[PDB]
Amino acid sequence: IAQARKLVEQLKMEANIDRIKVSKAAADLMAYCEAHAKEDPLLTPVPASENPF
Amino acid sequence: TLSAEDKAAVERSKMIEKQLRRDKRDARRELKLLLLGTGESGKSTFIKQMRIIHGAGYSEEDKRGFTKLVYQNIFTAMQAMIRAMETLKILYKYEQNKANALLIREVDVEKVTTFEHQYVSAIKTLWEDPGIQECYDRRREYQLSDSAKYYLTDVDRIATLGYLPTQQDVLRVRVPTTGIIEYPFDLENIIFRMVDVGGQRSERRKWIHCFENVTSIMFLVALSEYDQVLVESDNENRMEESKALFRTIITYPWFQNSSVILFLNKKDLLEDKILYSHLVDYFPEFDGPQRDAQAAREFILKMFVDLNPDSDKIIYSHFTCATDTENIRFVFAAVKDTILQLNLKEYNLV
Amino acid sequence: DYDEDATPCVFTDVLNQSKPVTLFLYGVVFLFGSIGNFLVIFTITWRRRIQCSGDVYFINLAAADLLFVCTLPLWMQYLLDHNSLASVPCTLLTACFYVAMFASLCFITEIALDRYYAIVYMRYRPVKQACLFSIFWWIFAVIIAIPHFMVVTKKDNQCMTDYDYLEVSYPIILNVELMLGAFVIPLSVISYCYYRISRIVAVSQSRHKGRIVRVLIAVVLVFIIFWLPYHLTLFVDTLKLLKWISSSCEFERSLKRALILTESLAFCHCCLNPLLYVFVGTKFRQELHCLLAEFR
Amino acid sequence: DQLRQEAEQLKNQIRDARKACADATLSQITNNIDPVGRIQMRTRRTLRGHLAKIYAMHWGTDSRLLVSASQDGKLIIWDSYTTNKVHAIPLRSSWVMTCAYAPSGNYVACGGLDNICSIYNLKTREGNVRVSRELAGHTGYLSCCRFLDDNQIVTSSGDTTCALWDIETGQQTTTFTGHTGDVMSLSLAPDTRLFVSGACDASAKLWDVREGMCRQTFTGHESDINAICFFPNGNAFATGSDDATCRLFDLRADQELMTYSHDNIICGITSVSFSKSGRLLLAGYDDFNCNVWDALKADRAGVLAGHDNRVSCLGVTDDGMAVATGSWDSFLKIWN
Amino acid sequence: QHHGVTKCNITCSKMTSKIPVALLIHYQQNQASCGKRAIILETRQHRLFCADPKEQWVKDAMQHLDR
Amino acid sequence: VQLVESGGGLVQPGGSRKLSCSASGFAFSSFGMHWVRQAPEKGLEWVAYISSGSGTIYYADTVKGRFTISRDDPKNTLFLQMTSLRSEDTAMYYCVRSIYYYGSSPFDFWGQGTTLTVSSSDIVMTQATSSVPVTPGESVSISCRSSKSLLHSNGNTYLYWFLQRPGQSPQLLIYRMSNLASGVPDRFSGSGSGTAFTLTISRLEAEDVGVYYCMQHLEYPLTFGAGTKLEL
Ligand SMILES: Nc1nc2c(ncn2[C@@H]2O[C@H](COP(=O)(O)OP(=O)(O)O)[C@@H](O)[C@H]2O)c(=O)[nH]1
Ligand SMILES: *[C@@H]1O[C@H](CO)[C@@H](O)[C@H](O)[C@H]1NC(C)=O
Repeated sequence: IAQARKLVEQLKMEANIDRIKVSKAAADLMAYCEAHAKEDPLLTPVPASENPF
Repeated sequence: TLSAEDKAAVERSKMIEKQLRRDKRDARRELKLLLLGTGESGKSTFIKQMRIIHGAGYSEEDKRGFTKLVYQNIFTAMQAMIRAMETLKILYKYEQNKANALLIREVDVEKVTTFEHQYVSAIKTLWEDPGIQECYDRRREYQLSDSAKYYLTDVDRIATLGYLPTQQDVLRVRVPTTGIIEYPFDLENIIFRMVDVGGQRSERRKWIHCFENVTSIMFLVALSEYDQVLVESDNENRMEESKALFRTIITYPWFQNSSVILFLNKKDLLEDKILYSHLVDYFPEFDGPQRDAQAAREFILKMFVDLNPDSDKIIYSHFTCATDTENIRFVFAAVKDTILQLNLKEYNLV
Repeated sequence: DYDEDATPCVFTDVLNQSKPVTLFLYGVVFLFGSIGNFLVIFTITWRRRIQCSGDVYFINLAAADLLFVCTLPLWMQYLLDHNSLASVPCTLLTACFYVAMFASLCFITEIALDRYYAIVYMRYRPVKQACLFSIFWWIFAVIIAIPHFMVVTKKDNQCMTDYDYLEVSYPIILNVELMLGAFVIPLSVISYCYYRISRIVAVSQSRHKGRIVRVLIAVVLVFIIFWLPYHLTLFVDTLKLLKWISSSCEFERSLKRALILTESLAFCHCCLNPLLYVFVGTKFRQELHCLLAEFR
Repeated sequence: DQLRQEAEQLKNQIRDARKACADATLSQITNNIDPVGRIQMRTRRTLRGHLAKIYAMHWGTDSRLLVSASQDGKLIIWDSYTTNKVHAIPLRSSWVMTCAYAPSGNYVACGGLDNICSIYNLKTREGNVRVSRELAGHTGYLSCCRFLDDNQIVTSSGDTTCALWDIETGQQTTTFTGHTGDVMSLSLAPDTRLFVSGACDASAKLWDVREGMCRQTFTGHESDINAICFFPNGNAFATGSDDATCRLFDLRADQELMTYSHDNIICGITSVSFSKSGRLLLAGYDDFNCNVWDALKADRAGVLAGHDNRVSCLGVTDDGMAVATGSWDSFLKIWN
Repeated sequence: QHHGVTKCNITCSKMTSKIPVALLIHYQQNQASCGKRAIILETRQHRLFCADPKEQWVKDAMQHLDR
Repeated sequence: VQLVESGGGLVQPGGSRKLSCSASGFAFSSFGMHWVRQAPEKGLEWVAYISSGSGTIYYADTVKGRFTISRDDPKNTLFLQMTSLRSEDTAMYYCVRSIYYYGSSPFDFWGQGTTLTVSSSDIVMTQATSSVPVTPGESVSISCRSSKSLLHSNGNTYLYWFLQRPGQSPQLLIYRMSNLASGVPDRFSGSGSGTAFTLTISRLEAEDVGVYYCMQHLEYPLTFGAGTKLEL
């Protein structure tokens, strides 16, 4: 009655979105993970002097 | 290697552990009794009686606080009556009665708080119709609320201005509560607490595991429900629904340790209902005599006991009437004994 | 020359043959007791804090047993060589030894008594009163060992209580008090309390009652087996000291042989307590795993 | 009826378009990457102060304080460095199901089965915590809570709706409806502008906190999901489902990129959380051990073990420097 | 003290009355550990007899061995 | 939020004297109290201290064996018993409050105080200046040296900064050398090196004149400093 109209409306509005190449997003995520990889302590350990635990 | 300021923090944490251990010992004397059963079985009425027998907490203002719900009940029952009337396509004998339906049908149940003379006259005139009487006599199909006969014969006692609900009346009102209701009380230095899970309408799998290792399950089954069918599905048996629920309950591992006690209710209606209906028609298996309360009670109890997959759990049963007050006073005294002895606490016994 | 009715006997050979086995038993019981009581005295207080009366009693028991086992190398040195008496007078050694034995026995009684009161009547006493009861039990153990304390020390290069007190019944009274106090009362209390608890645990549904009943029967069968022979032999010696039965030298030497051997066996019971009481519990075993993890 | 066929046609259109977008898989790009190798983890602290199974915990922004919620009707605050206890607070409705900690360090939010999430003021005169706002009105059973500031709080319950509340006024502002199953988890973005919510219909949704309309819907799973969490940069999120197969979705390409799976596992998923750098995914299992998976290669890196029951909650500190685990044993364990 | 360590081996009961000094060869003193108040004397018969030191004859015997 | 004391008057040497500190309006069961002396011609002096639940009691060395403090939690009171009072014991007595955990600020609230008259090593702090002629409209700097490195391994410095308007009770200004107590305007800010800490009152305003007090808390017995008097 009315819920069907709302659902069709939402689906019709659900089309105007840009779709970028998957390759570009994957390259972005490789760049970001590579660039800051040094900082994380769980991946490259830390000397015992700085570590409070 | 410490300082002279953190020692206060150490003292604080020590004293908070010493505070926690008292509540540790305090919470070793409780037995949660989880109630279950399908709708309209009567789960709330047990809690209410229970409150009356020991807590004795009812007060005049508390009794007054239910009047609005009383009016809501009477109106929703009556509206169900009109809907059932128009559903089965049964002709009216009086022309005025046909008009008197529009004024009472499209009425917001929640908003109404009080009476005037118009609604009293409308309800009095509507009740008089023998069509309404025969529809009430055919209440099998449309599942009208069970506790409608009491109110619809005493509408004038409510229509007065100085209305104070009595002790008897309050036990039949149905109070809308979405959240679980928890009622603690104490007897003989043992604190009992019980919970109600009839108010949650969401999926069951998600919140059920929160009830691991409850001491006891108290199942409640209605006797008189057996012969109620629904138009929407060509085949409908309320008994089969409750049976499916019961079969599901015992297969969850969460309740293997807990004992199972199953109460039956509404025996009185059953003894006033069998006088013109045959159980054998509904269930072929039955072959005993007719017009026998004992045979039907024994058959129902036997079949529920027989529906145990494990076959290693001794399930107990009792027959009770919900509205009565002395019957519950005796059955609960019985169950207290037969549950307290069958429960033990380890206490480093390995 | 002519007439010599008196004929003394000697029993050096039986003493010489007996010495090695009791010496080895002393060594092994010391090693296992030391390595099996430190774990319980550590795992229940250092990390895991004290929960209720049971853990206080367990700690106090383990402590008494450790005190019992800590003296033994002194006797081991004293046996083969009797030099260096100046290090310590014997009085302290005998006192600590006997008070440790009596404290261990009285706690074996008390843990069962409290386990009886707790379950049937749902009584849970607070920790502080448990501490006071523990101190009372230690004081009772101290005050009941007074008769053996009067021992002459390092007199003429050897230490023993002189049999010169006017009363000729002093050894018999000591022996009878020791047997009566140390045997019938613990067995009676333990048997009665466990038998009473057994019916209640055998009626209710717990899904693992079997383990509980097997553990109880194991406890009573263990305690009974180890202590019987020693008390029967001491009883026969008590009857001998009353001179009712005829006396012969072969009887004396064989009685001494059996007595020393069964006395050496009897001490093995002390080390076994932690395996019988504490470790069967699942929680302690898991905490022991959690402690084996960190240090290695 | 024609509406149904039009909806089916639009579904075909969106499916074909997204299929057209997908050029290459992630594995093909990620072939020339040195692996992580083998990493082990040790237990540094054991915090033990509860009598019942633990349901939720949350780190603090300070990176030192943590708050844990248990069924005993009491929630307590721990100091992580030296294990001592600062604030043990009792709560009335003894059936709790989620906790949350304010970024300001002044409030603590807890919710449960009675449908009333009571907010607690910490720093007050007289040094005793009291209940500030008895926020109410929702129906069903609350599932989680996350502060956005010292004022706005999002809530999700079993009524198939998400609601935004204001603490001072005490009344609802915006409702995000449109689900059909039941919402399970929430996750705020670092910029605090967008959140995604996964329902029990095997469907994720991205919501716009300003306008109030669901921007994007994500299908794909075959069963109910249990945990959601954003990538640290804010461009993708990972999901854990009862089928045991965690999955990754990026926002911009509007499609799934990579699936974690293996044959020896059949249990559900209780918790999921990335690390600070973004290359590691800690997941929590019913097989009593949580697993650390590398993001870009789908191989394993080790195991954390030590529990007897299931792991109910995970927590990664903002510095990426420690991980807390809470399991159904009244124990909490900190790993480094 | 407690059983298991006992260094004396003679547990005599009956006191001897009178011995011919000629048959006596060796004089010992009873072990003092358990403190039994006896005295050991070995005769030419290679058997041992226990007496009490208060008799003069044991002093005469010790003088004879001393010489 | 109110503390009232009693027991003021004249006493004779060689006797006894009880002093009571009441407490109304808070969860008194979890507040470690102190006591503070103030001579009418000198600065401040620590007297004694009671912990929570009587689990710890300290005393100043100059007064050990003459006093005793007991707390009655069920009725929310605190008693100090004095015996053998000497001639130097005439002073002003203050009852204070303090709670110690992570991130809390001790010495928030001070009592009204009671006067008492009569008739008939440890870390020493220093003050480098006494009188300071104020200049309204500009900045002012106050300094406090010490005799020990107040920095600790955990990385915090236990130096405080007070204020005492004339004819009133002193309230907290700065705790732990960087923070400010909730209830003071943001003009205050303290910076210092390990040996010496300085406070910089920026943009002086009317009615800000008061006698200041450097206070340390490294190890008991904590002492005070003479402080400075602003004048114009
Ligand atoms: N007369 C009578 N009425 C009963 C009896 N048992 C239950 N009822 C009615 O059945 C209704 C059941 O209501 P309720 O407790 O809400 O059932 P629930 O929905 O399962 O919780 C009550 O309103 C009672 O009036 C009974 O023994 N006698
Ligand atoms: C038994 O004791 C006596 C008393 O001194 C001693 O002479 C004798 O050698 C002992 N017998 C042994 C050691 O076999």
